[PDB]
This record gives sequence, structure tokens and C-alpha cells, in this order.
Amino acid sequence: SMSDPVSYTRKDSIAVISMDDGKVNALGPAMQQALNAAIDNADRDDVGALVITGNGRVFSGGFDLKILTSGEVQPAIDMLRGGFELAYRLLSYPKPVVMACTGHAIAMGAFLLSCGDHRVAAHAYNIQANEVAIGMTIPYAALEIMKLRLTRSAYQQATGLAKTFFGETALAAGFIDEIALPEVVVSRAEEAAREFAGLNQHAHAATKLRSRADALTAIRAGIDGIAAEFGL
Amino acid sequence: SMSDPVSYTRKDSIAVISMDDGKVNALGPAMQQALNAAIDNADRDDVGALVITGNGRVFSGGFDLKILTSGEVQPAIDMLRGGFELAYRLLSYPKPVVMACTGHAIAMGAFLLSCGDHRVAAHAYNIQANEVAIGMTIPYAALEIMKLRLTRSAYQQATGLAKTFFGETALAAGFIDEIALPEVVVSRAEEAAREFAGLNQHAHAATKLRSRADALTAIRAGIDGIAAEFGL
Amino acid sequence: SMSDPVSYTRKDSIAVISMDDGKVNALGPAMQQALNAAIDNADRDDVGALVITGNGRVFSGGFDLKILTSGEVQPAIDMLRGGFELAYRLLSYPKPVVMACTGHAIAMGAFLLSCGDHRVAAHAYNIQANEVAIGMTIPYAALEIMKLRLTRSAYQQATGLAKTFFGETALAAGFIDEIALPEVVVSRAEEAAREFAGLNQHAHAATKLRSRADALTAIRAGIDGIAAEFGL
Ligand SMILES: C[C@H](O)CC(=O)SCCNC(=O)CCNC(=O)[C@H](O)C(C)(C)COP(=O)(O)OP(=O)(O)OC[C@H]1O[C@@H](n2cnc3c(N)ncnc32)[C@H](O)[C@@H]1OP(=O)(O)O
Ligand SMILES: C[C@H](O)CC(=O)SCCNC(=O)CCNC(=O)[C@H](O)C(C)(C)COP(=O)(O)OP(=O)(O)OC[C@H]1O[C@@H](n2cnc3c(N)ncnc32)[C@H](O)[C@@H]1OP(=O)(O)O
Ligand SMILES: C[C@H](O)CC(=O)SCCNC(=O)CCNC(=O)[C@H](O)C(C)(C)COP(=O)(O)OP(=O)(O)OC[C@H]1O[C@@H](n2cnc3c(N)ncnc32)[C@H](O)[C@@H]1OP(=O)(O)O
Repeated sequence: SMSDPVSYTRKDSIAVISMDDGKVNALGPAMQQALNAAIDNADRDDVGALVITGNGRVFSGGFDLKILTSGEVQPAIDMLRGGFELAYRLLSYPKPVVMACTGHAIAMGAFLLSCGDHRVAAHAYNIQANEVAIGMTIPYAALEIMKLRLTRSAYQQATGLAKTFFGETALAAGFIDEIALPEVVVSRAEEAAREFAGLNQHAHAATKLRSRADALTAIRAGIDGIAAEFGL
Repeated sequence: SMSDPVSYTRKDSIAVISMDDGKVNALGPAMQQALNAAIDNADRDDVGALVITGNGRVFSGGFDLKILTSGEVQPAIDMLRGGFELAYRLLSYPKPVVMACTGHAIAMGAFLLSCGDHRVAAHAYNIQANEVAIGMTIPYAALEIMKLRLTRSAYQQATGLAKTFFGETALAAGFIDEIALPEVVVSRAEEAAREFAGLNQHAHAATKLRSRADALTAIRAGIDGIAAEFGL
Repeated sequence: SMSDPVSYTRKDSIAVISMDDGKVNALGPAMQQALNAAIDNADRDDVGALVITGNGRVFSGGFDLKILTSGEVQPAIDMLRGGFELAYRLLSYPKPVVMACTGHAIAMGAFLLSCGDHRVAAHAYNIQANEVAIGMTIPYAALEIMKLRLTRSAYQQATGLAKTFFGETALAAGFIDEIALPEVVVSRAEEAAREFAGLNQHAHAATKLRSRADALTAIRAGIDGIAAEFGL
């Protein structure tokens, strides 16, 4: 529900964090707080791997449009910063993170999805940075998140042309790693997480950092300079 | 024709620039001048998007071989510089640029094609940097153009091995973004351009620059140091 | 055989170097020495292109596990250094290098494979950096080798998740360039090498260096600092 938008469930060697705000899983302050608290739970439980899911309608429609279009600049910037901080937290997470993309993933929803080690979606789910289409220049933090995953040509189209990807085109582009039928997206993600929990955790954590260090530093710059994009 | 190699046609929200020198659309001085004048026209008309096409035989066979093999170094270097300047102009263009690859695109023809935001070709059209095959080391400006679009492994083969791509292999590699039947390549490119004209133009222009800044600077270096590759 | 693990055969414009230690072509000191001596032969014979093959069981199972798990640090580090030096030698080789991946390629076997200009494998052959799975953090030299060839998303999974690729997934990822049936892998590699020998050799050598300079420097750093990864 809107006031209780995240659930946390431990299943043996994994933890499953599910977003369902009863709508489109907007990544506002309350959702970010709930997600950070759920990841805190995973930290305390020292789980072997993390699964993050959306609901039956979407993975996430991205940042909360209401806060963005409210005329109040500061809450908007804090929300953006918190969202990209969460992305940074997941990208640098010391356990394997598997995303269960259970519906469309748009804008920050797509950026968030792109922070999983392994991403599972169904063929019919749209993944898109629609920012340019609706009149927003893509923040550097979001650009660097996408740049880490998208092929060179997909990165060009996804950004400048707000291109929509799905299924085989998303897989080819690097917006997802695996396609499954809608009814087994979550199950496949859990199965994958259980497998990755069998990897050596220390080598995994060290290796993923080595494979991402440059992007993490650029994302950090994008987070810290976010206000400056808007002249604040 | 050879003396009148470019046409410019405004269609509602787009402008269509067509190369047809009656042969292989060689990118010599007269062609570059005509293309720059056509883009000047688009600038004055402030169109929503640009389509650039070849003729029924090729997109372009690249730089004019006659000028290259004439024994006169300076016209050769000026032609190269002008060609890569045109590439830079298109890559940084503030409106969406759609390439209608209406036949083969070889060497500078392929480099030029790689400057469109969206590239449409038919399955049978060869796209190739044949430089290494014919005894030329690829200029840095051309390397950086390709590096921005080609997957890591395609970039290796396209350069060092002068590999030819087409259709599905070109799409996979990042030498094109869309495949269409020969008879609708131009129509599909126009349709795409009309769509992209509906994107927010300011966000598009800003975002494409952010997504290309490093490549643009490297291409600029390649242009400015072009003479130095040949010890001049 | 184990004591005579490499053969060198000149065929017209190419040389064929075949690994067969009677087992899994482990890249220990004796194998590295034999390979370097075979490449020395190719240097003296000034061949048009190089083909490197495995045996009927594998391309290579990577570094010699016995030396790695012997409790003696220095032979282990020398072996690693020599292996990555060989990789560097092949990546910077002035003639086209074609890999005939005649079976699985695991860990350094996969890193070695990734040093060919053109890589041919059969659909059933596994290619995997299994380091994270078995408890090793991937060395920087190996990371940079893979980074030069793998798509952005394949690079993430191949490293942090020790993902196994094969056939179409290897081709898509950039772990190979061509798939052939097992019985013609070597023949196809030879045919390709003969073709590449027809490229202009000077332009090939210059162009491949330009297309790899950054990676070569990073690999060199990884080689020279290899001891430092282990605090030596
Ligand atoms: C850099 C940063 O990313 C900056 C930005 O945020 S730029 C803005 C990017 N965000 C968007 O444009 C929003 C994306 N939303 C969507 O694409 C679609 O709504 C969707 C695919 C998620 C859902 O599609 P669809 O099922 O057709 O539902 P749709 O009719 O569009 O809207 C569903 C409801 O959710 C609301 N909603 C949708 N997305 C929302 C969001 N991000 N925040 C708040 N509310 C949202 C709608 O206003 C509508 O509300 P209502 O039922 O109470 O009227
Ligand atoms: C860094 C820079 O890129 C440096 C360089 O330019 S390196 C040189 C790269 N360019 C080339 O090698 C040229 C590429 N050309 C081609 O690949 C092929 O000609 C093509 C695919 C474009 C056309 O193929 P095809 O239809 O078989 O025509 P083909 O017989 O080759 O030649 C067509 C005619 O155009 C000419 N021509 C072809 N390409 C030309 C070019 N770039 N400039 C001038 N003339 C050219 C031919 O000489 C022939 O002329 P003719 O009819 O008057 O004799
Ligand atoms: C950074 C660096 O890469 C650091 C590292 O080396 S980390 C370690 C990475 N290496 C490995 O884990 C080894 C990889 N090996 C394999 O994956 C598999 O053995 C293989 C696919 C190559 C062969 O599989 P399979 O046919 O099932 O044979 P398998 O039963 O595993 O072993 C075959 C035999 O070769 C041995 N062997 C396998 N790989 C070996 C290696 N790299 N070195 C030495 N011996 C090896 C086995 O111990 C066994 O020996 P035996 O017949 O005398 O008992």
C-alpha cells in the first residue's frame, strides 16, 4: 500500500524485498526510506543474496511525479539524490543483487533495475529512460548507471532518443540479463539469487567493485553535484 | 549528378538531404560543400529533424579516391579534415539526425553513417571500414567515431580486420539501429525522424552532448591532428 | 604430451600452433615456454597469420592448478605473470592471430582465447572466468583483457557472477567471433587466418595497436603490479 510500500521476506539463503505501493511503485521519500530499511534488514541478517521485485503492474514508474512537479525545488532534489544514493548502494552491495522486473521500468525505475547484478524480466515489459521525451535532460548519475550496462549503440538511443526496449531488444541492449514468462519472473530471480549465493562472497564483492570502480566514482560525482545541474 | 550532388527537401517537420552524384556519392570537396550548404538550410529552416540519404546504388563509397591518389598531399588532407568536420557537425547536431542507408557504406561512408542518431539500412547493404584491407591505417578521428557506436568486439574486428557487416550482423555490432526492406528504407527513416521531432528538442540536444562529450573531444583532436598522422 | 605440449606447423602463409599436453592444456611454465618458443618460430618464419588451437578435449583449462595450490607463492606469481605476458604478446602481435577454440576455455584459458583477433568455437564449448565461483578475485590484467572484448553487461556477469557463456551467448557477449561445428573449428580458423594474411600487414599492425593502446597499457600495469595484488 502507499503507506506500507515494501515487504521483506527471508527465504533460506536469500532475502526478497518487494515493492508494492498499490500503484506504480513511485520512488518517493517514503519508498526510498522503506527500501533502505529493507536493505538494512538484509545487512543485519547477512543473507547470501538479495532479490528486489516490483508488483503485478510495474517494476517501478520511477521518481514520484507529484514531488517533482510541486513547485518546491528542495524536496525534488533530495528525492533525486536519495534515489541515486540507493542505486549506488545496490551497485556496490557486497552480496549478489537480483532484480525481478515484474512489470514496466521507466526512468528511475529503469535506472534502479540497472543496479542489479542479474536482471530478469518478461518479454512484454517496457524499459525506458523517457526523460528526453517528456522534457528532462538526463542527470549524469543516471547516464553513468546506464553507461555501465548498455551497449555503445543502445546507450546512444536510450538516452538521446528516449528509446523503449523490451524482451529480446532489452536483452541485446544490456537493460536486462534474462527473459522469463511473467508468472515465473519472481521464481526465476529467486532461483538465480540462490545460485549466486553459492559464489565465493568475498571474491564476488571484491571483483564487482573492481569491475565498477570507475562508474561508482562517476555516479558519486553525479550524486554530489546533482544540485549543480539545476544551478543550486 | 556530379556537379549537383545534393538535394534538400523540406517535408513538414523534417528536412531530407539526399546524396546522388550519379555514381558512388564520393565525399570529395564539392560533395562536402553541398552537404554543408544543405545542413545550413536545415539550420535556417529550424526543422524538427534531419534525414540524410544516399542514392539507389550506395549510401556512400567514402572519400574521393581520385583526390586521395593524386600525388598532391594538401588537397587530400583538406578533404579528410572536411569529412571528419562534417561528421563532428552531425554528431553534435541539436536536432535528431536519421540516416537512410540506401546502399553500401564504405570507409568514410561508414564513418558518416555512424554519425546519425538513428540509422536505417536494408539487409543486403555492406558496411565496412576497408582501410586496413587496402593499405591504410585508420585515422584516429574515424576510430573514435566507430568506438562510440560499435560493441567492444565489433570495434576490434571492424578496425584491425576490415570486417564487413550487414543486416543482422550490422545491427548486433552497432553499425545500424534498424533494418528495413530496400524499398522502404527512406520512408522508414522519414517516419522515424518525424517521431524524434516530437521529443523535447532542448533535452535531446543537451542529452546527446552529455552522452557524446568524450568522443566529440577525441574526434576534435583527431581532426586537428590529422596532418600529424602523415607527418605534416 | 605433458613434456611436449606444443606443436608448430607451417602451412603456406600461416603458422599453426597447437596445444596438447594430453590433458587440459594447463598454462604452466613448461606450456608457456613452449608457446613462447612456437611464437618465436612464427617470428623467424615471418608468417602472414597465426592460428592457435587447443586439443580435442579443451582449448585450455587455464593456469596449472598444482602450481597454484602448492603453498609456494613465488612460482605461482611467476606463472601468473608469464601467462599475462603471453596474453600481452598475442594482443600486440603484428600479424593477425586466430584462435581455434577446440573445447572449453576456462579462466586463463578464456583470457588467452580473448587475445586473438578472431576467435572460432563450437556451440557446445563453455567459456568462463570461474574465478569468483572458486574463491579467487579476478586479477586486473585479466579484467582488462575481458573488458576489451565483452559487452558492458556481459563484462559485469562474466566477472562478478562467474557466468558461463557458449555458442550464441558467447558470440553475443564478445567471448568469440565465429561459431562452427566441432569438426571444422580448426579448418575454419585456418581459412580465416589465410584471409587475414591478405590484409595489409603494416596497416593491420598499426591499426590494432591504435584500437588497443589503452587496454595494453592497463594490462601492462596489471602484469607489473601482479605481485602487489597479493601483497608482495
Ligand atoms: C531524472 C528523473 O528520472 C526525473 C523524472 O522523474 S522525469 C519523469 C519520468 N517519469 C514519468 O514520466 C512517469 C512514468 N510513468 C509512466 O510511464 C506510466 O505511468 C507507467 C508505465 C508507469 C504506468 O502506465 P499506465 O498503466 O498507463 O498508467 P498511467 O495512466 O500512466 O498512470 C497510472 C497512475 O499512476 C500515476 N503515475 C504514473 N507514474 C507516476 C510517477 N512516476 N509518480 C507518481 N504518479 C505516477 C498516474 O498519474 C496515474 O495516477 P492515477 O491512477 O491516480 O491517475
Ligand atoms: C581514412 C579514409 O577513409 C581514407 C580512404 O579513403 S581509404 C580508401 C577507401 N575507399 C575505397 O577503397 C573505395 C570504396 N569503394 C568501394 O568499395 C566500391 O567501389 C563500392 C562498394 C562503393 C562500389 O562497388 P561497385 O559497385 O563494385 O563499383 P566499382 O566497380 O568498385 O566502382 C564503381 C565506379 O566508381 C568508382 N569509385 C568507387 N569508389 C570510389 C571512391 N571512393 N572515389 C572515387 N571513385 C570511386 C570506381 O573507380 C568505378 O568508377 P568507374 O565506373 O568510373 O570506373
Ligand atoms: C587468475 C587465475 O586464473 C587463477 C586461477 O587459476 S583460479 C583457478 C581456475 N581454474 C580452475 O578452476 C580449473 C578449471 N578446470 C575446469 O574447469 C575443468 O577441469 C575442465 C573444464 C577444464 C575439465 O573438465 P572435466 O573434463 O570435467 O575434467 P575434470 O575432472 O574437472 O579434471 C580433469 C583432470 O584434469 C585436472 N585439471 C583440470 N583443470 C586443471 C588445471 N587448470 N590445472 C591442472 N590440472 C587440472 C583435474 O584435476 C583432473 O585431473 P586427473 O584426470 O589427473 O584427476
